[PDB]
Amino acid sequence: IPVIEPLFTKVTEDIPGAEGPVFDKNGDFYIVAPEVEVNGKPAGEILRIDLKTGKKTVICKPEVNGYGGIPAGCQCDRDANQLFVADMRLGLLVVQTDGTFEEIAKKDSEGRRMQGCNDCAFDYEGNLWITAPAGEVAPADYTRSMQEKFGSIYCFTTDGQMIQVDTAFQFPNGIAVRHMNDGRPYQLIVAETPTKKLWSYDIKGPAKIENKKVWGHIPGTHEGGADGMDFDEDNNLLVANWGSSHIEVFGPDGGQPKMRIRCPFEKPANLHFKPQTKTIFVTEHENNAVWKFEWQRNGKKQYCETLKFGIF
Ligand SMILES: [Ca+2]
Ligand SMILES: [Ca+2]
Repeated sequence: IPVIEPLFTKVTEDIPGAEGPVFDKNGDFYIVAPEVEVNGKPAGEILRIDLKTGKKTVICKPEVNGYGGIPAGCQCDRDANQLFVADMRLGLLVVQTDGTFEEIAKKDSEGRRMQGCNDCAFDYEGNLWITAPAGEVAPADYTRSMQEKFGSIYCFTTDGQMIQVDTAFQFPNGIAVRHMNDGRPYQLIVAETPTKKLWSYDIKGPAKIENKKVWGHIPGTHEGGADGMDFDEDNNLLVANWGSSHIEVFGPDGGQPKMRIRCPFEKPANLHFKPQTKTIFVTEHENNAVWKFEWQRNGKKQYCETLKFGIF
């Protein structure tokens, strides 16, 4: 498998468990610090990063009734400049740029207790696909599916329903949606970290997924595996292989990576393209920092880059 070694440029440093890199509608950059804790208790943070200086600004430090959050993944909204944040302790959160936030759900559409989330991905229809590797949200005791298969997948629909679409995963992590050239969502990719697998489903409609399949295989026997992911404009899936020192590049049909990207660190966690560019921002847990490098082409437009009233 061909490996490239692009130049990685330092963006910012010292962010415990640096995760969920994301750009909002105004081009501002955000990162979440899930592993920040106070007195042994979760006290996760959501930060804005000044790309010109690397200076960090904590805009939100979510907590619900004394229970601190563990924000781990983000997606920017289209109709409003707000962030949808997967929180390992609080479920799904909607965070405004002013730092205020709201907890989306304590229970799912079936009345079942909500599970802590890790990452999410908006499809072009506005539906949010979320991975939930943690156990029940606070106030319940914190648990995570690294050893046992109790990780679930959710779809937070346009009509405000939090629907569980699948369960029994051993730490569902990264997640992405593949669209047809005309914009129709048709495939969901879900990373299952410890098992070194990438799972796929056919998206038949909002919160409707069928034909679960082992779509891709993540290299290595190291502890870790597929973490964050995103598609480039040609629908190549770039996957952060935590603990392998590489970002795997899968072709449209999956299977084995068709290319690997060597990182100057052992633990790449998550990534995100800068709108209209080939620039990919990467967070890593060896140094707990954020970097950037140039990929071969532009990223696939995120939902926040599309237009609700666009003609084409
Ligand atoms: Ca993750
Ligand atoms: Ca991303």
